[PDB]
Amino acid sequence: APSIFDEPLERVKNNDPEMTEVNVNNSDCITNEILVRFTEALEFNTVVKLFALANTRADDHVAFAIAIMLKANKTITSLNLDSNHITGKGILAIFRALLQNNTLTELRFHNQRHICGGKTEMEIAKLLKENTTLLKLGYHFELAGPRMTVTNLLSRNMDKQRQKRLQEQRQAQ
Ligand SMILES: [Cl-]
Ligand code: NA
Ligand code: NA
Ligand code: NA
Repeated sequence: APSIFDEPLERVKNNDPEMTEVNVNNSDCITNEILVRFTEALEFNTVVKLFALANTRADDHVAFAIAIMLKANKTITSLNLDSNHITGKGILAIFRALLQNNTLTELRFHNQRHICGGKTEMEIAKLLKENTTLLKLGYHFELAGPRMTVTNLLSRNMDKQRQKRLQEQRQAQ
């Protein structure tokens, strides 16, 4: 029973050099199994820069798969998880994976079905301390402490990566 996602999934699996994004945002036809299949196909894909699956009913199982994938994938720079069913458990799995990923620069997960809660926000801020490459975090923190801490950490990271880009440019100047 071939779905409409067969071709894009197989392009990812083939490392199609023209398949530079996977954007399945708003796909009413997609399933959690297909989302996991895309996620596993991305582990060793070296082309895709964006994985966007906003508003696809993605749940914690999809987020766990994504966390695993982020430990392998060195190519995706932007990940859109907005408007799904992911809980603090899924979000924290991803921030734990970001302890072992230095290439993702944008993560967003606005408007989940349920807020993640203050305890999760605190642990997000703690985990982010250890990652110096995330530059954009699309989430509005309910608690001010995590909110301002994360804002300061993203600024830290932006400053650090600008320093590293100048250094790299100067290196062969
Ligand atoms: Cl975890
Ligand atoms: Na694969
Ligand atoms: Na990685
Ligand atoms: Na200078």
